[PDB]
Amino acid sequence: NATEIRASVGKMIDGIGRFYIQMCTELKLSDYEGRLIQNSLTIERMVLSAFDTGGPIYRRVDGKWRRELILYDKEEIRRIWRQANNGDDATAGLTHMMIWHSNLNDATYQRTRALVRTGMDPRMCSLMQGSTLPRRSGAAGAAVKGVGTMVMELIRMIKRGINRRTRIAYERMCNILKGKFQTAAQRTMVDQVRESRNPGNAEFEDLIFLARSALILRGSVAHKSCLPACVYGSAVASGYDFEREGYSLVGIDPFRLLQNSQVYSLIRPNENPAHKSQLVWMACHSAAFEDLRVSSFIRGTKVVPRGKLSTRGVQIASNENMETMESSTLELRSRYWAIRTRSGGNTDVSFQGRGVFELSDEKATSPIVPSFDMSNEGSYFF
Amino acid sequence: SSGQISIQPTFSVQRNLPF
Repeated sequence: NATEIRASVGKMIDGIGRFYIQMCTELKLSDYEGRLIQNSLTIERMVLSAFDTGGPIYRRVDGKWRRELILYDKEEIRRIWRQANNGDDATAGLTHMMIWHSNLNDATYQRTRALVRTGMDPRMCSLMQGSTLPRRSGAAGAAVKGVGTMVMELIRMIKRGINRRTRIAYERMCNILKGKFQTAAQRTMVDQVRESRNPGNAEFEDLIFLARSALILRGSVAHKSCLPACVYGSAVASGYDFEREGYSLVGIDPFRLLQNSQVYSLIRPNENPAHKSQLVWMACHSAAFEDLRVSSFIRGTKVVPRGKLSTRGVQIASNENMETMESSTLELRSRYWAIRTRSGGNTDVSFQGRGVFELSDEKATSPIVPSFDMSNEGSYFF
Repeated sequence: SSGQISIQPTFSVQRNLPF
């Protein structure tokens, strides 16, 4: 059923587009200045804040880049937003940029300070997918969460308590948790945890176990290809009418869109452009914990590890100066594409028979199997 | 250490999953 699912999500994409365009028209930005992932970000956050303000806005004058610090009527923003979505709320839409931010953060940063202070092993990176993602996120917002993500929550919810309505949360938070697991025991053991009203160290210690079980017997976690507002704004402006032509977040749609995107980014004096593009690209598909081998395979070019990556973050801090600042064009194109999955595999070869698709292969017709016998460069982005 | 130990899979392909 390609009617609701493909076209209803198109309608949520149209909203973000339309809105971004309107909002650019207010700031009186240029074309080059609307394609600046920097400005796009600021706008996206202005909105999520207002639906739950001001921000950094970079301008282009003869030669150099000027940063403007601006503020907007928190309600005006909310007004312009609905205008774009037909006076609807389109929580999906806000939630979408809620993820784009997530997926960018799960790749720009490593959240160790928090894992340990919770009592999780820092080496449990690959399980913290969406730890940044506000609880306000929707139902299809939590499905993107890693097993480890859930644990850090319950453990804190439990840790402060064990140190009214709060109960329905805990059970559900576990049901979700449990719905991540895809094996008998895994599934059953989650229940043995959900049994205690005041679950103390008994649970505290047990879930941590299950956290580690997922390192081997992974769960089902959905991945959503969520592109920056500018990319959708630009697309909408170019005529693409997604609600009518359909769109996906786990199909070929997102890759294809990024095959024509003209996104620019601010880049510090000593930073490596190629390295910058890589980052953004990995946030566009939630590939921050993917096997570097495969990421590079599909990417088309080396996908260098975080340590060897030359960049500190895409957003520009108030500390820095503009004099020594310039901007590059982000390389977001990829070689092939792949069905962003949810499954963690089980039996060691996973996704037996599943392959990669050419960017011409619109339909999921002919699959391609990668052979990794090769001089690779690692598997752990972190 | 302080590094990764397993790979979270993002795509559907024939891939030995590292841990």
